[PDB]
Amino acid sequence: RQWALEDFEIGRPLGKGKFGNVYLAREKQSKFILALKVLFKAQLEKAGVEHQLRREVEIQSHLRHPNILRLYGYFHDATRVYLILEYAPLGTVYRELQKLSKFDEQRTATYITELANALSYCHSKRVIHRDIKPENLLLGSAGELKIADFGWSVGTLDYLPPEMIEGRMHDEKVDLWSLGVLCYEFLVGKPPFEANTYQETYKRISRVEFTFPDFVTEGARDLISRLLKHNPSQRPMLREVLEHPWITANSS
Ligand SMILES: Cc1cc(Cn2cc(-c3c(Cl)cnc4nc(-c5cn(C)nc5C)[nH]c34)cn2)no1
Repeated sequence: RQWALEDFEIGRPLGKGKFGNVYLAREKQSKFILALKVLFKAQLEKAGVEHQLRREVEIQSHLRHPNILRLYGYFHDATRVYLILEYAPLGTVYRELQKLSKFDEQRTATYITELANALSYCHSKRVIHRDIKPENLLLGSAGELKIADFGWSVGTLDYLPPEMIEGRMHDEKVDLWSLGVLCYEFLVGKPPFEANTYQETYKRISRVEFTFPDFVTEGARDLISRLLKHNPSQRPMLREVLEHPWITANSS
């Protein structure tokens, strides 16, 4: 289908930054509510990285999973490019983590399970999302977790694996790492490697240096230690993750 800007009525801005902005949009002749991520070619030619975007569009267009934000279609005028995305009713995991300060183990273990199912789906298609962080985690009408953008899929350091930040070439286990980083943050409120400088964060991720606050339970600490280790090969498969005792005992 061929789209134009004059097919959508533009509404409330949901998010800013990254040389583009998303507005809550309702299409006119069927009243469909969707999110319209609007990037500008001027700022994108200066970035000069349509490369992964055209791929990300292709990546996300035919990805059909209930825990992945569906991308409907693309179109553009001269100066800007529109990505027509599914609308997430309940917002981001980021702001909700911001408000609750921390998640109790049930909301956390549930969030992990949904991520794994979405990743096991992406891993079934040899897709690696790389940039998994709370900012691109969204919530559906039922409040289900939904993975968002794949612009950096096939910088900001905190969720990137040791092998990835150093130069050795990734594999799909880099999401197992990111999963481990997410689980920690959900329970603590902060990333395991969060630092004050890039050069310093880089070291902590490289030496794998993190410590558990005293309120994080034993079963929790176990799963995080298995996911967040230097050697990718001995990291669990998403199967082993879902069937983790602590995951099973708290997920729903
Ligand atoms: C460029 C660029 C990236 C972003 C990040 N961003 C994504 C959203 C977003 C998307 Cl893609 C889809 N559905 C959303 N629903 C919300 C939302 C709902 N509530 C109640 N509050 C918010 C926020 N955000 C969505 C927003 N930002 N922005 O520009």
